[PDB]
Amino acid sequence: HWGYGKHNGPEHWHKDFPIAKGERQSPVDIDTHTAKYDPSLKPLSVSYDQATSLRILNNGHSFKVNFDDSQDKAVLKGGPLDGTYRLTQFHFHWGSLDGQGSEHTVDKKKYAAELHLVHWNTKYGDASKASQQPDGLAVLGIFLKVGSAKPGLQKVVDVLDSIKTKGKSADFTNFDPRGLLPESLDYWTYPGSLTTPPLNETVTWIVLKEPISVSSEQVLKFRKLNFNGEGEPEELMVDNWRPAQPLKNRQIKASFK
Ligand SMILES: NS(=O)(=O)c1cc(C(=O)O)c(Cl)cc1Cl
Ligand SMILES: [Zn+2]
Repeated sequence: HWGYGKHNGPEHWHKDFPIAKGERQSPVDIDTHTAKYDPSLKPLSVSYDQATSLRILNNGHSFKVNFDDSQDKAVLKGGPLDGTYRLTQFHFHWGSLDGQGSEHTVDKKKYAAELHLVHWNTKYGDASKASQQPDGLAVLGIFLKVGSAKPGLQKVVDVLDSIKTKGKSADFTNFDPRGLLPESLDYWTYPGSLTTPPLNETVTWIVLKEPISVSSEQVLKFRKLNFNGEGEPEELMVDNWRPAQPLKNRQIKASFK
């Protein structure tokens, strides 16, 4: 029932998900002048060499690639994290135009899209249990700007016409998420939430400073997806982003400079 339209969009979500007006909601605006360099952050470790992708799916609100997380294959450690977080899926948020699409903003600037690599704390055994714990999830967020093509994204864009409508899935094995990362692992970090219902306040956000560049042709392919199921009125899947939420009593910490 929830979505991104006038009648079911982010301003409505609080009726079914009252935590929408909570104390640690995401996304937020990252005020780069107010964020404090934190010398106690350990190096961030993105270890994706053994990642095992499975399937790609149109879920009616985004498209998602899932991974085999039955063992420690692709993990995130270090930075603000304690222990080991396993990669379970990635998805994206994007706009109708190149100047909007991202969920996080940087001094109020919106990027064309945002990649979320979703990970869960292995001390909780499974992703369901992890998603109910204050330190259960970690999302590595990566901004996309339009410019030069991103080669490591092209395999994703080329399969999207096989999952046009809600509920469609396709095989998506042997995909390497290392091809989605920028050069720098400089980041901002803060405690927050899922940006989609049920908006659980269980996420350590790690947002990279350096965007990746993607071509206009790559982002245009994202905008050909549909929110609707096959044989319903066609509604293009665009502007599937939640706007910035109040920071409230939270500090954003920077890993750099
Ligand atoms: N946008 S987000 O906050 O990364 C997020 C989205 C989803 C979703 O698939 O919609 C899930 Cl299950 C978990 C997280 Cl953590
Ligand atoms: Zn997301």
